[PDB]
Amino acid sequence: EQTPLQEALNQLMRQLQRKDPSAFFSFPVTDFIAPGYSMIIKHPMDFSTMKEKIKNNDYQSIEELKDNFKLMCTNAMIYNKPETIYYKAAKKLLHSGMKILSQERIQSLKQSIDFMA
Ligand SMILES: CCOC(=O)Nc1cc(-c2ccc(C)c(NS(C)(=O)=O)c2)nn2c(C)nnc12
Repeated sequence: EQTPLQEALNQLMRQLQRKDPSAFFSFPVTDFIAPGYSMIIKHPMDFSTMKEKIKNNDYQSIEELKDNFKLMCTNAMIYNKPETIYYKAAKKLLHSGMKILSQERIQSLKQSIDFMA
C-alpha cells in the first residue's frame, strides 16, 4: 500500500503535528478567519495539505516535505505581526520541527529507505 518513503514521511508528520497542540496549522487558513490572507500569502500550506501530498505520492524526498513545513511556518510569520500568538506559535513550531526534520534523521532514513528497495 505505502512505500517506505511515504511511511517515513507520515511518521515525521505525526511528530510535527504533536508540536501544534493548539491546532493552528491543521487545515488551510481561510480569509474568513484571516482577512486578506489569500492576497498576502502566495503559497499557502498546512498539515492536511501535506498529508494529502504524502498520500498522493507528491513528495520524492524528505527535503521537499521539509521545505513545505518551513513554508507553512514562515507564512504565519509574514501574515501575523511578531507580537501575536500565531507568530510566536509559528516561530516555536519552526524551531522544533527543524530538529525533528534534522539532517541526521534524514540521513538515517535515506539509508533504511534505500535498503528497503
Ligand atoms: C486575523 C487574525 O489573524 C488570524 O486569525 N491568523 C491565523 C489564525 C489561525 C487559526 C485560528 C484558529 C483555529 C482553530 C485555527 N485552526 S485551522 C481551522 O485553521 O486549522 C487556525 N491560524 N493561522 C495561521 C496558521 N497563520 N495565521 C493564522
